[PDB]
Amino acid sequence: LTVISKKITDSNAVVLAVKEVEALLSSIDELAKAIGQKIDRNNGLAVEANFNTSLLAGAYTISTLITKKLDELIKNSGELKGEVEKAKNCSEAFTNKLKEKTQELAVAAGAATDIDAKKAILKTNRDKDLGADELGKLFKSVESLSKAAQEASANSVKEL
Amino acid sequence: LTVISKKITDSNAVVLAVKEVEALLSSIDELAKAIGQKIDRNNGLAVEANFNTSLLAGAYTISTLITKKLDELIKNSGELKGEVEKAKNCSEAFTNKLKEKTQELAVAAGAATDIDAKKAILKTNRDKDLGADELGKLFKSVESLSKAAQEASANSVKEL
Repeated sequence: LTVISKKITDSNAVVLAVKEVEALLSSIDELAKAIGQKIDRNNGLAVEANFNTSLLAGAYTISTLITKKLDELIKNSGELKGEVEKAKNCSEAFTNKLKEKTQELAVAAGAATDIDAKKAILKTNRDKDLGADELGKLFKSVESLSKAAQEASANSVKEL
Repeated sequence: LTVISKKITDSNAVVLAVKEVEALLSSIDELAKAIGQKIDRNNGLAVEANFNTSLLAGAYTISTLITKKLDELIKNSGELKGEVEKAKNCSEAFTNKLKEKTQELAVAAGAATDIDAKKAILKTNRDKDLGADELGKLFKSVESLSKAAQEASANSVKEL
C-alpha cells in the first residue's frame, strides 16, 4: 500500500533523527570521562588535572549542534511535535547554563578545574549547578522522545 | 509478508547503527572546532590557546566507543559485513595513532598545542600526521558503509 509504505518511511526518518541526537548526547558522556585526563600510550587515559577549558568548549559546541537537530526535526515530527519541542528547550537550557558559568568553565591558560567541569557535564555528579542538572533533564527528555521507536516499530508491525 | 517484514526490520537496525557512528564521528569534528577555544558568554567561543590535552583525551575516548559500535554491528551486518569490517579497522587505526603520539597530544599541565591537535583531529588540516589522516580514512569508509541507506530504502521500496 502506497500510503502505508509512506508511513513506514516517515516513522523511519524520525527514529533516525532521534538516534543522531542520542549519539551526540553519548559523546558528552565520553567527554566527562576525559575530565582531567590525558591520552596514555599504555592505559588509554592517565591523570593530568585542572586543565579542562577547551574540553568544555567542545561540549559547548556539541550542545549547539544538538539544539540544531532537535529544531530541524520539528517540521518532520508529525504527532511527536510536542515531545520534540520540549526536547529542544531542554537542549537550549543546557547550552545557556554553560554560557552563564564562564567564570568556572572558561578559565584562562586552560585551567578549568575537574571539580567545576563535573558540575557541568557529568550527569551523575552530586553537585549539578554548572549545567549538569540541565544535561540530565535533556537526556531524560530525549529518552522519552525516543518512544518514537515504539511508534515506528508498530507502523511496520501494521502486518495485522 | 512475514519474511518481507523481517527484512525491512533488519535493514532498519543497520542504518540505525551506522547513523549512531556517523553522529559520534560528527562530534569529533565539533571537538576540532573547540581546539584552542573557551566558552564565551557573548560569542560562544573565544580564543584560549595551547591547552588542548584533555580535549584530545575526549576525542580518544569517543574513538574507542566508535570501534565498539562498529564491532557489535558485525554480527547483525548481513551482506554488509565486509564494509563494516573495513570501517572498524579504520577506527582502530585512528585510535592507535593517537596513542603513538602522546608526546605531542598528551602534554603535561594541559598544554597540547593547537598546531599539534589539528594534526590529530581536524580532517582538513594540511599536516595530518598525528591522526588526522586516519580520521579522514575513517569518515570515508563509514560514509561508504552508509550506502546501507540505499540497501534499506530499496527493501521498503519492495512495493513492486
